[PDB]
Amino acid sequence: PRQGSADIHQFVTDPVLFAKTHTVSAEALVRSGRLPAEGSAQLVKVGSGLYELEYTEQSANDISSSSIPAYFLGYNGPNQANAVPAYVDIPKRTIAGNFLFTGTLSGGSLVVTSLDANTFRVYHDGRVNSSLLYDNVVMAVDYKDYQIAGTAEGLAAAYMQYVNHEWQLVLQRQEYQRDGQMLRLRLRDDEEPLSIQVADSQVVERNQAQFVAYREQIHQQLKKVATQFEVSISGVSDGVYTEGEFSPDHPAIAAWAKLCAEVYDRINADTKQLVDKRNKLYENRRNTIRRDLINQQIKQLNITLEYYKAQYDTVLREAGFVEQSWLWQQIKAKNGSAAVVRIDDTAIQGGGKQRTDSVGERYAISEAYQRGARGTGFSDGLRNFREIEIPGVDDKMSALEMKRLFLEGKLTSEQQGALSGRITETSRAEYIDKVLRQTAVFSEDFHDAGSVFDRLVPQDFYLSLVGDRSGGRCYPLVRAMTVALASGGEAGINSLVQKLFFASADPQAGSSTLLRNSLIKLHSNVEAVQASTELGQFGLSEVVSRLAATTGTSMFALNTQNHSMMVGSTVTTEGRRYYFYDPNVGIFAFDNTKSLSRAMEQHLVGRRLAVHYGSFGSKSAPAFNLIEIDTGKMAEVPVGNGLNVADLTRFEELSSVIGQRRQVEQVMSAQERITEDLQLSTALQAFDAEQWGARFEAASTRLAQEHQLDSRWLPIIATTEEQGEGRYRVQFINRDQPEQTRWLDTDDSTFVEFRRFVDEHMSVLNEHFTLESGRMRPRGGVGEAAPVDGLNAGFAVQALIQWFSDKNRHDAANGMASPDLATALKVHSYLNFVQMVHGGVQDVIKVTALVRTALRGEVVAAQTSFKEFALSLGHTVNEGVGVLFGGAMIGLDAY
Amino acid sequence: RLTTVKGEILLRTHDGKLQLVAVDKDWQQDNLVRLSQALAEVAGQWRVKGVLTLQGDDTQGWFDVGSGQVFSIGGIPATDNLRFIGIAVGKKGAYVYNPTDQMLYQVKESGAQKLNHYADVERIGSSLLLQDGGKGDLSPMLIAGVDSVVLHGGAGSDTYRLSQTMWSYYRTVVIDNDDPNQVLDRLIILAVDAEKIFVSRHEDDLMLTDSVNGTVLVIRKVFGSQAVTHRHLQIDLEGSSSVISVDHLVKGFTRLGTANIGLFELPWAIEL
Repeated sequence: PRQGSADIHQFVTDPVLFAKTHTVSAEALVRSGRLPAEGSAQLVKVGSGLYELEYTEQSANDISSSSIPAYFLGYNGPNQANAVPAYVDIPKRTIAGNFLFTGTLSGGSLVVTSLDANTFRVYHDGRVNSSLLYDNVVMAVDYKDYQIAGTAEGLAAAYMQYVNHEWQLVLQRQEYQRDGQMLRLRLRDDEEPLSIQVADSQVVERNQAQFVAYREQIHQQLKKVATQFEVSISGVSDGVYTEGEFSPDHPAIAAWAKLCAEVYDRINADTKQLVDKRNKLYENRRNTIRRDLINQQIKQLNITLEYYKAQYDTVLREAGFVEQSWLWQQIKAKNGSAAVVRIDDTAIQGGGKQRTDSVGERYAISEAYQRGARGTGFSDGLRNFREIEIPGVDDKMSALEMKRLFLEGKLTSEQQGALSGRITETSRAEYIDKVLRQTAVFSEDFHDAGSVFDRLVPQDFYLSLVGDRSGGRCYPLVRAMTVALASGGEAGINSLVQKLFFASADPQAGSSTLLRNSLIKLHSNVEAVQASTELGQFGLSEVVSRLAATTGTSMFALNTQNHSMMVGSTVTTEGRRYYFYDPNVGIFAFDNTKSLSRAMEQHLVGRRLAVHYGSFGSKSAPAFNLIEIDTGKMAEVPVGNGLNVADLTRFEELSSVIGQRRQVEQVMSAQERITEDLQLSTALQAFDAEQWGARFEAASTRLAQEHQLDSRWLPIIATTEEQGEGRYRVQFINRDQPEQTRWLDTDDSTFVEFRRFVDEHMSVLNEHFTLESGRMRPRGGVGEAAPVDGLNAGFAVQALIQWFSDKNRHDAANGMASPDLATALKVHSYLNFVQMVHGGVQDVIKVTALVRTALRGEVVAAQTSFKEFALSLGHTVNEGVGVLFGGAMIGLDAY
Repeated sequence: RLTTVKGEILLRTHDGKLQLVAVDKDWQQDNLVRLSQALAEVAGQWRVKGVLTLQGDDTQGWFDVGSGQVFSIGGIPATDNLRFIGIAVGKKGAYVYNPTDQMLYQVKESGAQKLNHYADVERIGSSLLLQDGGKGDLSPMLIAGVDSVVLHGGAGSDTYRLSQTMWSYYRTVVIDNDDPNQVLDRLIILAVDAEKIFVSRHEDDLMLTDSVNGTVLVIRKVFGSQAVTHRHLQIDLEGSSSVISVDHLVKGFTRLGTANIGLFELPWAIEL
């Protein structure tokens, strides 16, 4: 046991300052199975301002224990299908102890409710947004309260303290962070690392409104993204919840689920083309001297892929969560809370009426999460388990039959504690006698059966320091390994066994903690049951013949009654290699199924291990289950903190992947600063318009200087035409009253490309606004979204008019005889907006008579003339500077 | 436009929102002995923020409503439509642009000076629009209300020159050029070290993104319609300090399957 630091007394003395200035982590409260209701809590120091809690049995009356009376709460599981939450009952106005602790929150909720006049019931619920489901909620922390915005990632420690005669729900937001090719915890620095709730009444409404808004918003996000990949959103909406239990792919959400699965396929098929290339790269990296030549290409492919992950996995995950949450809320709204929280798990039910889970697996689940309470009688059972006696049990029962009777749940909590202790003692005595003492001979049996590659795995790596250490790690490890092998072959297997070795040599380093906390959450993750198909029982010979029958890569677990070997085949290149993997020994491979069967028979029956693993049927010719794992889906199950199992299952260190996920979110946040800064979006539209102004003025000047003309002649932009291919002519008018117009052979494209540029904006103004009696009405009012780009085009047109004026008044100040093009542009804009000019062919005699009568100043149409329009387009835009910028527009408006 | 007998000059817009704009030669002589207090007082009586102008016949000046100090141009002629773009940062004074000279003035704390003859200078909101001098050596300016600058260059052998300090200050630097060729050997000097820059693209813009800062450099038309010009500029960075062609970068982007969408470090492409 770790010694612990007397700083516990500082923490007791000023818990708020301590939690503000030091990171209080909770990891040992996750990897401890079924904590007591009541126990001793202590800190242990690990680094600079970094402390970990632990449960311990030592008395607080040896103050050198650095420990205090506190109430623990067990960790609840991560499967959204869970009806049985973790809860414990604690007094209002406590005397016995003044703190309450729980396992680190990652995708769950802590909900405090008032059970009666004198006691709170605190629930650790593994579902997101759980505070909506309970009733009489007075305090709560939901996933959203500690989520990092714009990401799926989140991590926070939550605990309760009795201070100033009331309970306070204390939330300490954290993250994992990279620090020189290592990981550490730290307080989150981008927001206030601590926040506090006293007991309140309105919390339900305050959450529910936010959830409704957030769900609407995420549905907008998904509609957007689906549109970006051309998927039809037609008819996608919530089916009214009609009947039945919670399920994934329930008809009510089926449209959303399908849309997610498909949009995911549109990127998964895309990335697979680079995935293959990356594998080719690693296969050449392993086999060549000049590693650093190609390694950077590995880095660039990683960056490319992780961009796509960061950009879309978060969206798909959040859509799944908001859909599961809305489903559960409908189930509550129709069937009442008693359908959505259950007091105990003994009313056995699930996604199917039975799921035939091995006793081993259902026990490990029953001993790596807390569901319901654990009264002090259970702790007394455990502390006294050598004295206690249990009916119908004796020392010569197998560990399996004890595990079964314990999962009968009929015994008292003190009896279940005693039987659990006896189970762990017998289990580890048997694992020692059967496997640790004989890890040697297995290597040689597999060798001289003819194996072609092997990697032993650390005997010592345990996912929990307590309970049966031996058998709990098997079910997640086989699910990780089969992904490793299917996705990366011998290099994957090497990287993963290296990871296990390091994580067992340094059992308290940050990475080994994150790995332990990321193999857990594979015990009962319903996505893995989505990635499964329990085929029948088979005799070993039949299993071998089935492997011989497979085409393409395929994998199988054996999931024997108390253990999980793995077996499978790869066929991609180098012939067909057949693999075998026993988590107690190592992974082995073979070139031919005869050799494979000759080895696996010797191993499982020749040394009777099939009987120690409790296989079915006769001792000879044992029968196993098998489960045709779909590595296409199993790889993508979430293990919290946004990691897919593939991510813990890769060639590089975890601090590399997390580093990359930092850097590419720096890059994406910088890019997002560029994509939606509407100030630069409009200022560049202004700069573009002014640049077209200078281009058109330069072109007009050149044309008016190759020919002979003066300031009285205006180019009529509305009439430029192509005089056949490749060559242009332009009409000019004497702006005075006379009819005098002259056509100039022009040969310059800008006299039509400027008209194209300006008619694009004028079609916006003609679409968003109407000109009435010489003022412009925003269509549908200012309250529509139209002004937000109608005025954005208007600011550009107005800045072009005021460009030409400020150039004319620059020439007049330093010269003479500017052509005064602002009148030409005003008469174009007027006639186009009033639709007197329009696209397509117009009679030149008509459009010229229009331009002429506009230049003569009298009203053409709309009971208005072009200078009134040119005023109204300044007025509306100067009002609209409020919408576009908020006013206070230095350098422009306050003349 | 309304002048009050006290000399304060107001605009009323078509909706009646009276706005203070200036104070005349009389108001400034009456207040003069406590003019800064009188200005802060009148900027309190009217809910106004930004800048106020001390109008006059032969001398004119600017009061920054957000600050204590006041900037007087001296004897430089009126009717130039003289622009105030904002208070400077990192050095004293403020910057003033004369649209009619096409010359930029630094109005010091105790005087004024011509800084350069930039053919245009403008501010829109938080963004400068800044355009080439007669001399072509274009480097941005430090200003307090702004975070973004657009650069444009048309002059002989014209060069863009980004200080490390400016790159550390401006969140965004935008660079733009017009079709008629200004020079082939058109250089961007980056004082920032190349290794931390990350290339990518918008639908048309190229982007060079820093990662120890949020500071993006954008090149406004490397892809899409104008790409076929193949006329594009060349970049100089501190480091190995080879000169890279924006053609070479778009070829690097086209090399991998990143031609779909992409991101990569410069130390790869420069050493490719």
